[PDB]
Amino acid sequence: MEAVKTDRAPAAIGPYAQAVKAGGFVFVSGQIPLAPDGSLVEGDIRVQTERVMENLKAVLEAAGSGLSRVVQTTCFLADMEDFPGFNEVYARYFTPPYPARATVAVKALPRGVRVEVACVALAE
Amino acid sequence: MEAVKTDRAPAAIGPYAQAVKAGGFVFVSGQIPLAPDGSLVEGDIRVQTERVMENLKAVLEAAGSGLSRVVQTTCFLADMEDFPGFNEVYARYFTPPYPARATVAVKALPRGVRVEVACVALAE
Amino acid sequence: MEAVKTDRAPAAIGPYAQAVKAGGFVFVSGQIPLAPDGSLVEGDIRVQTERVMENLKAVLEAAGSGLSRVVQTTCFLADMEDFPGFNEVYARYFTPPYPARATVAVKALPRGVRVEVACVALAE
Repeated sequence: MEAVKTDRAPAAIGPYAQAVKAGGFVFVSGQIPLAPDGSLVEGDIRVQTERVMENLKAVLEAAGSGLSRVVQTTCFLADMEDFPGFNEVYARYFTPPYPARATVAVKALPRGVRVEVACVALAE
Repeated sequence: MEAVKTDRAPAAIGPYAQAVKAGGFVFVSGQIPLAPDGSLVEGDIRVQTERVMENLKAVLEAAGSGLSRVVQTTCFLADMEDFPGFNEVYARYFTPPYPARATVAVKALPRGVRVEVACVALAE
Repeated sequence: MEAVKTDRAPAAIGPYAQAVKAGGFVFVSGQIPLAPDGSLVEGDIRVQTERVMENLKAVLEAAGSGLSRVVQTTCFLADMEDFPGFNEVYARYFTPPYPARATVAVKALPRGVRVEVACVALAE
């Protein structure tokens, strides 16, 4: 069990790690639209989702894994209306065999953001 | 890694797999009230939860696993008033040792459905 | 695959187990502010979050692990405003390397509660 640390994604300031390596898997914390320097990337679903995706990418690689190794993702949206644009961008970063997915619209997300994505992947 | 593909459950049309086998586990995508052909199955929770259950059964089986091997489920409902009905049907398909569970009411689910359930089971 | 059972945490009355030991991990059910006897602990986030933590703790120990072995947690809040209080009490129980975390605000939780935390830990 070892924490994943990288300045390529938003720093984990608080009681959590960007990701954890354990038992053969990598557990990545929910990711939101924040550039590495903490700033809040704003825009429609497409813009925010892209930032979310890059963070995942950064966290996974830093852990010696990657997007192609993600087996499960949990996607929370602020509004189901935003699904299409979210899916279109989501489609860009994942590859066959795609990960198992669960998507739901929640009441609200950290910092009024529109999308948060957490996932689990295989390590190496 | 291996994507699970069965026609006895809604086909995964998009950037995801009905489920993926990896690290000794099976990660099943959130299942909703849809018959294998893709059609919406309407009705109260019981009718919908039964469809979701059948879908899980089909996917898990195709992965060379099953309902008795499920260790965790993430249950999302569109309204907590529906828990009683949901739980009733749910108890039919699971067996001791029962899966660990987390249940919540969310703002909205895919295609206006009222129940979505994702799970993790042991591969055989 | 083995279910975890303990009196130091709300008994699992239903189709689920407080936790399941499988494939090297411990899958813990979503815990809410219920004292072991089944009564509801009421108050602000701090008071309820604390019961939840104590619950998680009792279950993980009964499983053969602990709060220090937790790699992932899914935290559901009823109101996002409650986050700070929840985070302040969350930080008391977890230790570096902290778990991967995903936090979101949902429409409602079991029994009108304001916090539900589920997690996955390494078995010892």
